[PDB]
Parts: sequence; structure tokens; C-alpha cells
Amino acid sequence: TASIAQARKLVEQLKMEANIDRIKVSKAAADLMAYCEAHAKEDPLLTPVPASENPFRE
Amino acid sequence: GSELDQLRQEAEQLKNQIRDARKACADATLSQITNNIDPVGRIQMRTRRTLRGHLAKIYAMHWGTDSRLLVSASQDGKLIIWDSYTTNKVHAIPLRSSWVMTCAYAPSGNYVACGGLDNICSIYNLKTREGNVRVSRELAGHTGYLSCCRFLDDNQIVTSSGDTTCALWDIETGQQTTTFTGHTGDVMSLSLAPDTRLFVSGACDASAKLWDVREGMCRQTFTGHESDINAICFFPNGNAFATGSDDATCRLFDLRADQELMTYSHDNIICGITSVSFSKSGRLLLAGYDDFNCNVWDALKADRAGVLAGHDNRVSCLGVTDDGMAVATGSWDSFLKIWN
Amino acid sequence: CTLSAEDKAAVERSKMIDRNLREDGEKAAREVKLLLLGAGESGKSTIVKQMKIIHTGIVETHFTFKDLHFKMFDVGGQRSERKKWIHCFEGVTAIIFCVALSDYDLVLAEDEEMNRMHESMKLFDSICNNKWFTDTSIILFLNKKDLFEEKIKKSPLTICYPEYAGSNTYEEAAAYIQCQFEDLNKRKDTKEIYTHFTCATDTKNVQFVFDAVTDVIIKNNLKDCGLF
Amino acid sequence: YDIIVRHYNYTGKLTSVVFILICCFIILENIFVLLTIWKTKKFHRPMYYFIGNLALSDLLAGVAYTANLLLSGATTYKLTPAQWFLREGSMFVALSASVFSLLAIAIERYITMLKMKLHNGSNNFRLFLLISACWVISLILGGLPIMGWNCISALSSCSTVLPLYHKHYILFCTTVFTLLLLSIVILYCRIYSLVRTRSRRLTFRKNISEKSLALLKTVIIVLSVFIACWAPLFILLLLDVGCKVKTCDILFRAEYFLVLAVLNSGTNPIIYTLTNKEMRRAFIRI
Amino acid sequence: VQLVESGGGLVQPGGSRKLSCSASGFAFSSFGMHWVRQAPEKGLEWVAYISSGSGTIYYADTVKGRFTISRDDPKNTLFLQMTSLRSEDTAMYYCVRSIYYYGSSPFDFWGQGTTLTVSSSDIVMTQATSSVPVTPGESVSISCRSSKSLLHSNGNTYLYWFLQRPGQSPQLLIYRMSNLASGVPDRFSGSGSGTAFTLTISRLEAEDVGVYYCMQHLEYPLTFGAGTKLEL
Ligand SMILES: CCc1cc(-c2noc(-c3cc(OC)nc(C4CCCC4)c3)n2)cc(C)c1OC[C@@H](O)CO
Ligand SMILES: CCCCCCCCCCCCCCCC(=O)O
Ligand SMILES: CCCCCCCCCCCCCCCC(=O)O
Ligand SMILES: CCCCCCCCCCCCCCCC(=O)O
Ligand SMILES: CCCCCCCCCCCCCCCC(=O)O
Repeated sequence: TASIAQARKLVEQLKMEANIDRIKVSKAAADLMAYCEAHAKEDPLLTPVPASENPFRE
Repeated sequence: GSELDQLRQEAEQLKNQIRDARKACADATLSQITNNIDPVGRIQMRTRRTLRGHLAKIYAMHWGTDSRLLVSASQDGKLIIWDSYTTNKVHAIPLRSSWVMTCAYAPSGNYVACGGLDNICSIYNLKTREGNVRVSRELAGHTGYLSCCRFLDDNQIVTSSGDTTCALWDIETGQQTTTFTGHTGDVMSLSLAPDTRLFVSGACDASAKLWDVREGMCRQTFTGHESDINAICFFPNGNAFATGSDDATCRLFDLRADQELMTYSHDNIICGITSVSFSKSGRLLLAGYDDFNCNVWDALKADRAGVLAGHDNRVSCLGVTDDGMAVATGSWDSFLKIWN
Repeated sequence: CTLSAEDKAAVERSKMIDRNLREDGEKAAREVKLLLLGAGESGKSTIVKQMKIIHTGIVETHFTFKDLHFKMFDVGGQRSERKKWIHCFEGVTAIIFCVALSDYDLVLAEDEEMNRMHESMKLFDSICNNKWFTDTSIILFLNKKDLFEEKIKKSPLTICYPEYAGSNTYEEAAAYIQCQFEDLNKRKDTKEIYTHFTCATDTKNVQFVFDAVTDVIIKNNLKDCGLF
Repeated sequence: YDIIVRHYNYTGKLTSVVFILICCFIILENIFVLLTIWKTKKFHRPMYYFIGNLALSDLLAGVAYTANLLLSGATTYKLTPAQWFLREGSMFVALSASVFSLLAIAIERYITMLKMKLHNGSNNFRLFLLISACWVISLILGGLPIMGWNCISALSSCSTVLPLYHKHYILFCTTVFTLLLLSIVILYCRIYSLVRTRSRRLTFRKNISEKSLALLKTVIIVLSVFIACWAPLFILLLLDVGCKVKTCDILFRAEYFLVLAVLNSGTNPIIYTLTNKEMRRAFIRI
Repeated sequence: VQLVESGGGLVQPGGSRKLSCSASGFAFSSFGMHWVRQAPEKGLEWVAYISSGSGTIYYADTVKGRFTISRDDPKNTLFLQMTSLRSEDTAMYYCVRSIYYYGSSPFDFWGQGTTLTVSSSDIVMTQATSSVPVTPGESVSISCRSSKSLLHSNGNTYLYWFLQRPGQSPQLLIYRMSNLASGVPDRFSGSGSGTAFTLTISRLEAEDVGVYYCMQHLEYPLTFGAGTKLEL
């Protein structure tokens, strides 16, 4: 047989993955929202900038 | 026979335990938390430049570090390096095999890699003593077709081939250093971390895994898609990423909490997604749909906020620049456009 | 005007680059590109070897005949999913197909109930009815005929095809196989299927390929100017 | 204002609602055909630009004809000779632009069929040259009678079917139309013979004729519709030079002869759209 | 990379030979070529220039309409022809290449040069001094003043800087403001404001001594400086 080796490898990989730490979804969502709100000033995508500073003027 | 059976049931029990551990850590969704914020009204983007000159389909492009130069690969066998400001061309690098599906631009601005269907990643030099461009290295260690490759450094490059594997290369020596295995389907998308320490790969069977370049092992795996994955891009923070798909659905996963956060699906779209990229602050999630137009899906509201419908054929590649000054979309009509 | 001294020189470089691109774009647009497909033991090697030659992954073959440059793409080393890299071959003049007549009494490897002829028929049905190859004609080649004669003279054809009323002769069996391969074509008003039996003469096969390519070119020219 | 009544007295010239109706129908059908090409991004090759030019010329022809019909009547007696010349000049430039655009379509077809270029990409220089040439030639042909051959000095030199127009200008337009028709017939006969002779001898062995039979039908339909609808006006303008004045009857009721020539221009888009399958499907979608 | 020149000697006024140089070691078909004349114990000035592919050809105002120049792509040879001769044309001629694209460094490699003897509005660039004694290991600042603001609307200036070694051709150090060329040490540095420019050297050794020349490129009539000599 040859699939026993890959089966043991998959079992070991799943066992190694199951031992990782987990964080509540509320904390991750709050961190993402805080990061998105903190850097909202230096984002020239959603914040309109006058044509006097856009290098891609037409 | 019995050993295989007990191994299978142990794997199933471990998967069930992982599922319960992932379900126990879920208390509130992203939509309920991000409900007391002011959403963006409309994102109206008008084209500025129309970089023309290609004579076939366009399959990939990458923005330079200086946010001024970009390289685009096409089927006719050219690797033109455009100038975003003045529309001029800088180089017209020819190719050995005119079947390319990827291209990259080194962070130092010296080298430019371009793989393709010949399962060979060719690295070109742009700062030679002469006036032309030479092939610095020709990496050939993949069996399946090459899909996408990004420069990890000026001397190391990581590639994602179609033979269910990804490998890290060494340009100086010429042989691969670490081989990442574990995927069941074709790997056809990846993206490097901002600190260049980890990266994820998008398989062809509803799966996405996270790898580390030092140990060369699989840390986490993410599921939830229906058809497959087609494009991946990291969040500017470095703890999230968005994965496109073929069933008109792109979702947002998280690294610290290995669980799906939010999905961006609409009842009017029934077509696949080719490219996904975030914004400078991670608020706008541009997606390139294969129904001849793109979308400006919001990140924290899961609603559409604009349509960049100025294209003729399917868009196949698009990326937001480094400083967030403009975006560029390249479709199959041999026309690049710079929106702002 | 507003451009500086050396900026005007950078604009002249872009014009030369564009001129070099347009010059090479008119050279690669006057050569015929045609894809080659087939099964594992469909004799693609013998077909690509018997033709004249001028020239791991895709293998390109270049040859000329009657002042026409043909390109032969042999995607046989791609073990990945065909659905992913099939859209880059959308622009192509013809699609050579190779099937073996004598490969109808030999079953698949590591299998006993699946016939390789049915696998070739299924592959042809999937290729001809694909959503990308809806206007590109298909050139079909029956590779082995003498071995098929020697195999059908002793073994009946009813082993592979359970519906057959004719005698165990090649003259009608070849026509039956050809008609069976013709019926697997849903797009009957946008593409044609040119059938040819591969012979020992190397010139005849290249002549047939040239004739089919010329007919496809004439049809495309007629459809171009709105005359058909 | 004395020349108009004098010439009309010396010459002998002293159901229209349906013609305006068919003219409005022609305008509507042609503007529909034009917006079909303009809206769809696929029909942007140099070939369909010729059909768009033909539609634009047909629209001007219909507008000029309905304007001529509205102006024709009792008001033509007190109408100034300048407007009288300008109206006929507009009609002539419209018809000449139509015929020359048809000739340009045939020329481009013969050119694209002579050499197997294998790709629809073509230079716009030839397109622009042909369009500008046909338009300026039609304009010169329409504006020439104002400069010369006005019959202001002559008394019997100008035509009977329409006064103030010399026999020389009518004969010149006759020879021009004859040359254009001959060129059209020659080009289509060649564009058919080429495909007929290339298919039989060089592509002999296919196990796949039908291509040639389908073609000949299109060519004969085009030629039979173009020639049959332009024969009465040609015969009328050729008999007008020979038929003496004060003794010719047919030239008086010459309204239908122009009606057929204008109906040909209106029915041309039907042929140029029902022939190709792509344009028909695009029109069905719209 | 190598550039050798030939076709010089002792000629009489009225007629002369042809100045020809051969290029070997790079892509000559995509480089614009210049010509720089260096008078004996004097300053050097610009002569002519040919664009890539012989598209645009220009001459200096002093020899306008008196010289004939042309390229040769197949054999990689540049020709320069004299029509009329004067008593001041006796000098040393140099043929230097240059390529112009975003991020390029024009005239990085000059060559060797050949000699020639004869038997008998525009931007003015001036140097601060002519010769100054300096001790090894001392930071020196060489200033070159311009008669016009070289700052363009793009945002980058066009003041090039190169050092002349006694006995051979000069070599470029910085091309626009401070960007050091490939092969020069990190000791050299550049700075400016738009009208007054300076160049600072951190460590001074015995291997870097010669004449410093400042050159503008905004206005097309290229003009060099008088030359600042360094004495050990
Ligand atoms: C005698 C009938 C008549 C013809 C024309 C006309 N206006 O133009 C042409 C014309 C004919 C033709 O021959 C077929 N060819 C051309 C050119 C020649 C080259 C290309 C097109 C133009 N006839 C105009 C008018 C007002 C007219 O009478 C109207 C009556 O109401 C008079 O009471
Ligand atoms: C528009 C009607 C009048 C036309 C008058 C000019 C006649 C045609 C002249 C150009 C024909 C084409 C010449 C060869 C072009 C080629 O081979 O590409
Ligand atoms: C006033 C009458 C004008 C008539 C103009 C007739 C022009 C006919 C041109 C026929 C040949 C077209 C170009 C073919 C050139 C080639 O490819 O050999
Ligand atoms: C209805 C009246 C028409 C009058 C004019 C008819 C002229 C027909 C000429 C046909 C010429 C055919 C040329 C064939 C050339 C070839 O053999 O390739
Ligand atoms: C009353 C309308 C008459 C119209 C006549 C149009 C004649 C069409 C001819 C068809 C193409 C014939 C080509 C023959 C060439 C050859 O024999 O060499």
C-alpha cells in the first residue's frame, strides 16, 4: 500500500493546524474598522482630491 | 484496510473538532458591528490615460514601486514597460514563447519576471551596461503551467504553477529552495505580505492556504467558496485577504481568526471574477468581472459603490498603485486604462 | 513646445518602439496558426514527423508549404486542467484532430469496461462543442488504416459499436466511423469538419492541410466583407 | 425672375402624398440601419464604415427628394433662380454620392477579396481617401451647372424635361453613370470569378461547390436590383437629348422616373442588411 | 564597451579628412551620439548630435551649416565631415553616446578621443573659481552658477556634472541633481536650488584630481563651464 503514508501526513497536518490560537470575531472586526478609519485621510481613492495635485490630470 | 479506515475516521474527527472550535469563536458578524458608520455615497472614476499599442489579449500587469512605471504581458509576445504619466513606452522586451499568463516587477526596479504556459519563469535585466535587455536567469523546475509569480526580494522569487505546487526560487543559484505542497487543485493566484513573511495561494478547488517562506509548511487553510478561487490580494494591514471566484462571489477572510468574515454577492452578477485588489486604506475592494466591466465593492458595507464600465472585452488584470493615486485595468481588447 | 530638450528625445523613442511593434505585428499576422490535439496513443508523433520540419510544456513546430507559414502547437505535456488554459487558443485557424481506427479493440489502461474509442469520441464531442471554438473549423485525421484492415479482417466491429448491420469490410466501416464522428457536431452552421485518412505518402497529408486552411481563409474573407 | 417664366413658357411646362410617405419610410429605415451600426461596437471595421457612408448618403437623398417635392408646385414660378439651381444641385449631389458610395463599397470588396490578407485589420488611409473623393466629386458634379451650362444666354440648348440645363451636362452625367455601372458590373463579375476559380482547382480534395452557388445569388440579386431600378431614368435622360422640343410627350410626366431612382436608394439597405447574417441578427437584437 | 576614433592629423585650411569612430560593445542602433570638442588648454564645448535612427540632427551655432554628420547602423561607425576650416578648429574631438528615456543617464561613457591640428540667448554657465590648492583628505565644495533657472515644470533639473582626468576623457558623476552614476564612489554628492549649484566631496584622495566641468541640458544649445582645476 502507498496511501497510508499520505493519510498519516494529512492526519499530522490536521493535528498541527487544530492547535492554533483563535481570536474572537468582534476583536478582529474592531481592529479592521480602526485601521480603516485611521488611514482614511491618506487614501486618494474615496477622498476627492483637487486636480492641482493629481499627477494624472487631463 | 482497517488502518486506512481508522486514519480516515480520525481525520474526520479532527476536522469536526476544528469546525466546532471555529464555530465557538463566532459571536458577531462584520455587518452588525460596521452598521454605525457613514458609508460612501458614490465612487465616480473617469479614465485618464489609454495605454494603447498591444496587438492581442492582455493577461497580467504589475505596478512599479515608484508608482510611475508598469509592465504588461500580452499574447503576441511583448513585455512593454509603459510610463503612466506621459503614456510613453520605455522597453519592448520580446519573449521566447508567446504564451504568457503572468508578469512581475521587482521592488528595486531592476528585474522583471514573466512566466507563462511553457512552465518557465524568465527573469530579465533592465539596468545592463549595454542598451538592450538580457535574460538574467531562466528557471525551469515546474511540470505544470505557470500561473503567477511575485518577487519576494531582489534575489528570491516565488512561483505558483498548475501542478498543485508552489516553490521558492533562488535567482543566483538557479534552483528552487523550498517547495510548498498540500493543494489538491491547480494553484493560480498568490500575493505576498506587506512585511514579506507569509503568503497565501488560491487553489482551483474552493480552497485557500497560508504558507510561511521560512519553515515551508501550511499553517492555516480556508474554505467556503463554491466553484474555485481565481484571484487573491492581501489587506494593507496584513491580517486579511479577499479571494475572487467563478460563482460571482468574492469573500473576506481573516488570519488571526481563521473564519470567513463577509461575502460580496449580488443577484445581478452571475459571471466569474478575474482580479481582486484592495485600496490604500483598505476601504474599496476593486473587483474585475468578466462581463466587460469592473466593480468598486465596499469593504465594510458589502455594497456596490461604483462601476468602471469603460471596457470592451473581459478584464483579466488590475492593480492599485503603491501610493493609491490611480488604478489600472487591462482587458482582452489590448487596451490599458488608468482610472482616478 | 512645453516639452524640455531631452523629453522630446524620449518621445521619439516611444515612436520608434511603436513602429517596431507595428512592423513585427504585420509579420506574425500573415502566418497560419493551427492547434493539434488527440488522445494518448492517437499517433500524433507520427503525424508531426511525417510532415516536413523547418524548426515539457507546449511544443511549437514551424513549416512552410506553397508560400504559407504554418505553426503547430502540440499541447500534450500539460497535465493540468484543460479548462483553464483553453481560452488563450481562441484565435486559431484550424484544430487538427488525431484518432486511431485500429484503436477500437484495445481497452484503456488499468481498466476493463472503458473503451479508448469512446474516450476519443467523448474528447472530440467536448472539443467541438466548446464555447470558445464555435467558429474555428476542425481537421480530422484517421491515423491507422492498414492496421485497421488487418484487425477488422479477423475481429468484428460489433465489439466496440453494438449497432452495426453492414458486413465486416473496411470500405463501409470507414464510412461508418466517419459518419459517427460527424454526428458529434452541434454547431452545424458555423464550422465544418474535413475528414482525411492518413496515408504513407507524406505530401498528401500536407496538401490536404493546405487545402483545408485555404478553404477556411476563403470562408473568413467572404464573411469579412459581408458577402456571405 | 423673368428668365424662369420665359423658359417655362418656351419649354411647355405650365398622388404626391404617397411619395412623401415612402420618402419618410426610407428616412426611418435608413436612420435605423445607421444607428444599428453606430451603437454596436463590433461593427467598427473599415468595411462597415462604407455601409454607414452609403446610409448617410441615402438619408441626404431622401431629404433632398422630399424637399424638392415640397418645393415643386405653384411656388416654383416666383421662386428665385438661385434656389432653383441650388435645389437641383442638392438632388444631383445626393444621387451622385449614393452611386459613388456604392462604387466605393464594390472597390473595397474587390480589394479585400483579391488578396487573402487573413485579418480584417486595414489602413484607414484608403477608406478616408475613397470617402473624401466620392463626396467631393458628387459636390463638384452638383455645383458645376451653376458655373456653366446655365442656358441664360442660350435659348434652345437647355433640356426639355427640366429647363436651364444644357444637353452637354445631361450627356456628361449620362456617360459618368454608364462608366460607373460598367465598373460595378466588372468588379462584381471579377469578385465572383476569383472565388469560383480559386475554390475548384486549389482546394480540390476535401472530404468536407456550395460556396460559389451561394455567392452568385448575392451578386446577381445586387446587380439586378441596381440596374433595373436605374434603367428608366437613364433612358429618359438619354431620350431627352434626342427628343426635339415642342413635340415630346413622355418628358412631361417624368415624376415616376425619379421615384424609381429614389426607391432604389431606399431599398439598398434592405439588400445590404439581409445579405449578411451578423447584421441581421444585430438588427433583430435591437 | 569601447569607442576608438581615427582620422586626425595635420591638415591645411580649406579642406580636411573625415572624422570616423567605431563602436563595439553595446547596442549602437539605439543610442544618440554627440560630439564634444576640447580646445588645447581651454574649455570644451558641444558640436553636434544625432538622434536614434538619424531622426533629428542638430548642430552648434558656431559651425551651423558647415559640418556634415551621419550614422551607420550596419557597421556601427559614426562619420563627421569638415567643409571649411579655420584657425581655431585645432582641438581634440570626442565622440560620446547617450540614450534618453525615463531614468536614463545620458553620456555616461565618453571614450578616448582623437587630436587634430591646423597650420596657420544661449545659457551662459560660469564657474566660481579657476584653481584652488587643496590638501588630501579635505572636504571641497565646487560651485557652478547658471544664467537661467534650470528647474523645469516637470520637477527635475538638467544640470549634468563630470570630472576630467588629466590624460584621458572625462567621466560622468551625477546627471540631474545628485544621482551618482554607476561606478563612481559614494563620496561625491550634489545639490542645488535652480540657479546656484554646488558639489560636495566627503573624502579627498590622490586618485580623484583634475578639472571639473558643469553642463546644462534644459536649453538645447548645450554649454559647458570654464572649468575648475584642483591642485594637489
Ligand atoms: C428629368 C427628371 C429629373 C431628374 C433629376 C435628376 N437629378 O439627378 C439625376 C441624375 C440622373 C442620373 O441618371 C440616372 N444620374 C445622375 C448622377 C449621375 C452620376 C451619379 C449620379 C443624376 N436626375 C432631377 C429632377 C428635378 C428631375 O425632374 C423633376 C421633375 O419634377 C421636373 O419637372
Ligand atoms: C470613390 C469613387 C472614385 C474612386 C477613384 C479612384 C479609383 C481607386 C484608386 C485606388 C484603388 C486601389 C489601389 C491599390 C491599393 C492596394 O493595393 O492596397
Ligand atoms: C468618372 C469615372 C471614374 C471611374 C473609376 C473606376 C476605377 C476602377 C478601379 C479598378 C481597380 C481597383 C484597384 C485594383 C488594384 C490591384 O490590386 O491590382
Ligand atoms: C444588364 C446590362 C449589362 C451591360 C454590361 C455587361 C458587361 C459584362 C462584362 C463581364 C466581364 C467578365 C470578366 C471576367 C474576367 C475573368 O475571366 O477573370
Ligand atoms: C436585368 C439584369 C441583368 C444583370 C446581369 C448581371 C450578370 C452577372 C454575371 C455573373 C458572373 C459571371 C462571371 C463569368 C466569368 C467568366 O466566364 O470568365
